[PDB]
Amino acid sequence: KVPPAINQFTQALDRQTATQLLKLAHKYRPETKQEKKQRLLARAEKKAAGKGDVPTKRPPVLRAGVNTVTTLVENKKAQLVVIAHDVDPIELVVFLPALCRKMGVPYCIIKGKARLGRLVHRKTCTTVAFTQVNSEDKGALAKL
Amino acid sequence: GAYKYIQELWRKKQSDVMRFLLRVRCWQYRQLSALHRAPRPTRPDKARRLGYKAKQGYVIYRIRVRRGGRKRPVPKGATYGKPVHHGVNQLKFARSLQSVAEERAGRHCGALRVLNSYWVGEDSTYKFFEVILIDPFHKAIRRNPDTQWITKPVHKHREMRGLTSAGRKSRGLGKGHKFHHTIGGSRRAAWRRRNTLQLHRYR
Amino acid sequence: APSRNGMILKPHFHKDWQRRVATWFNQPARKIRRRKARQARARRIAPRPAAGPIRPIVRCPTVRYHTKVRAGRGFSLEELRVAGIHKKVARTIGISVDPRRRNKSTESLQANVQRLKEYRSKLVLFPRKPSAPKKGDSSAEELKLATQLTGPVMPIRNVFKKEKARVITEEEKNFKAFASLRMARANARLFGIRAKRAKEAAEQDVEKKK
Amino acid sequence: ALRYPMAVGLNKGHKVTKNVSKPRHSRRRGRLTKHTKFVRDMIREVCGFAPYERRAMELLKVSKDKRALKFIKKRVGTHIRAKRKREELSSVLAAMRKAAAK
RNA sequence: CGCGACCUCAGAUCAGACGUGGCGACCCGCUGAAUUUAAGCAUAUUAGUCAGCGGAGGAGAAGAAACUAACCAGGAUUCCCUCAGUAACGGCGAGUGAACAGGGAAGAGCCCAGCGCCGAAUCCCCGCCCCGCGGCGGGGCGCGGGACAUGUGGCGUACGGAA
RNA sequence: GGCCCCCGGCGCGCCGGGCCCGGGUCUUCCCGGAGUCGGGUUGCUUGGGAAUGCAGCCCAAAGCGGGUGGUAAACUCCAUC
Repeated sequence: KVPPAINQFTQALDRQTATQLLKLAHKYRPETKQEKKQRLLARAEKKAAGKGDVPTKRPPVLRAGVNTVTTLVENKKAQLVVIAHDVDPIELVVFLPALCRKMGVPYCIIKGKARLGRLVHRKTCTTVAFTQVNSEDKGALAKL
Repeated sequence: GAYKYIQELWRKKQSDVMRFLLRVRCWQYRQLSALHRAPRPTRPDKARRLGYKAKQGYVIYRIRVRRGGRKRPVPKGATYGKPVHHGVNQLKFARSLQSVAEERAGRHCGALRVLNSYWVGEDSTYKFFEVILIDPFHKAIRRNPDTQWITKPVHKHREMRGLTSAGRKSRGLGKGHKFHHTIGGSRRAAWRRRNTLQLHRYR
Repeated sequence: APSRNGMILKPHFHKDWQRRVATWFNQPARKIRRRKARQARARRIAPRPAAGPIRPIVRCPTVRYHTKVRAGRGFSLEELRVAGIHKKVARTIGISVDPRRRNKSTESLQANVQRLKEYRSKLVLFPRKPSAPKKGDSSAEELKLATQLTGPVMPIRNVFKKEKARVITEEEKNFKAFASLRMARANARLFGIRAKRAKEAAEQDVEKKK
Repeated sequence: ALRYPMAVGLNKGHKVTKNVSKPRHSRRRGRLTKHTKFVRDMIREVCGFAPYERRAMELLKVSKDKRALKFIKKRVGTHIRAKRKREELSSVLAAMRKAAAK
């Protein structure tokens, strides 16, 4: 018998619901390699044109690492949290759903750490979170 | 901070994850070696807290040790000598099981230098430690001035000499009125200078 | 196997004590070595003071020596703060610092730091360049002169009061000293038990006021 | 009679003005914080209690405190810790009953 | 079934690196007895010593206090004088035995994790182009490959810090 | 004291890399190291003695907390890290 805080990790999402979640994310993934470099170089060249530098607005994007996700959850700046269900030491995110329950932050248990990895250039990411999204997609967010 | 939650969790006990994932080692140290590399520090809490960074060049070896007293090795267990130096049942070794494990892993893997270790499980007749090890000849480590002290050869194999937090305790080393066995730097130095005569050139 | 005395001594380990020191024939050679090393480093850092940092005046521990002062470890942090010197700068301008030292009478700074700065401007912090644009100040006292030597250890031991001839006043004589000492000594030792039995008396002295 | 400086017992000044000081920053370590207490009080309910805590809670349920204390002492060791720990076992049992009758 | 990830886990005369072995005067971690002494003898003493094992360096271990103190307070480590054959231990017999204060030699301070903020801002490898090149580095072209969201770099560590 | 060779030497002149960073006052926010300390028990060791240090096994935490204040214990102040 697994304990309650472990058995919570087995009622993962419905596949098609996860598919809407991911298709939503793929318009939001952060900047990967060979994109970072080109955007930054073009921005360096926009410096001489006074239209863009490193400091300028970035539209809302993902927040991957566990430390960052937990920080913004406990500051209640999260509107959606995803959680990979198969994490090597389960104690990494055994507490997390309880935190989301404490602060009313929506959270979901998806299958696979590999998918969250594909959501960046990295190989795996324990969690991701939408803090805010583009208004035009706010409703599509809110339904899910 | 996530690591605060992890810390508090490991501080607490009476959850079965230990029982689940201790067998995951007791079986595999008997399927594969009793001393084998792990690919990730199972407690990224404790590894980092001891001093660790997943930068390239860092290893952990998880190792089993067998626990108990230490029966004095003599033929048929009857030791010749005056009868206070008998006794082979209840003897107790003079270093922490953690330290024994540390030195076992270190002596097994040359070219890797110890940094510390920590506990991951204890079944009934065992102890499941793991050791953080540095590769002192990888450029990704040697080009980092914060931690290159491991490069220089004064620390060649720290663990047998006993400089690491695992075996330093057994040195009886400390500060105060509770350590006058070692007020010279070592249990042997604080002796060898206190039981020398002292003959000046003028008496 | 005695005849008059009864005194016993240490040097006997039946496995020898010979195997420990006899060599003190170093002593003159060691003196030469350490003296030569001091010559060397005092030459290498020429203008900086011989014995290095200033040390602060402190009053020693237990009753046996609580009347004389001496050079402690270093200046403390709150006394430096009231002196208005940053901790990271004091050492560069050659002042000793040991934060572990709590202070309960900042008797040091009043003279020590102001006098030290006065001497430092008698012979100034040399500017970091021969031209002194705000990476060195008040070089006027190397423009005047320097010490082609240093000042050896700064003075620490000179203080006793003056003790004048005052005529005796009457109440001093009428004061009784041995009685004072004995009775005030017995007071503090009896202090607690008096409190206990005062409480004891008050218990019935108020239950009979109920 | 005419007052003269002699220090009775333990003093921290009988002749010198107590020159002021501010508390050092190493003595501050130990007190909680609004965030750390929060972390403690959430992980506590996430995990649960140890068997020795639960047994003492049941013995406080039957309310024989002079046996609950002995149970906590014989397991943790120091009467200081047992005294300070029975208080935390209460004020949690109290919360349980108070929020059940609610 | 098939494809593709992550995870675990394998072989390779794969690419580049590294360790063993000696000496042992001094140093460090273990093990560690008996002659002998008490006129006998086992507790003690010889002794945490010789023998045994492992591990280094030009010195090693120590080291910035979970310290001393009880004072009008000192303030990391080591070494010398001294405290002192003293406080204590002991078939309280033989014998064993420190420290703190004081005067000196020398003198020095510091760094992570954690909590935080900064667009992973970090690092390694490989191809090549320029200086150098018997301690393999400096710049640069790499729309080269990889580690790292299970935490790299900048700030900062109890002497408070940050905004 | 003289001559001739190779390796240092600290300043200078010169090129080039990268480094823009401090101090005060006021308001606000943050602040720590677990099967570890600690308790018990058995051995060893120590001048440490109702147990100095170290281990093995059993127990096993709290954070105005923890450790120490040389006789075990409860209460209560105070000092010290």
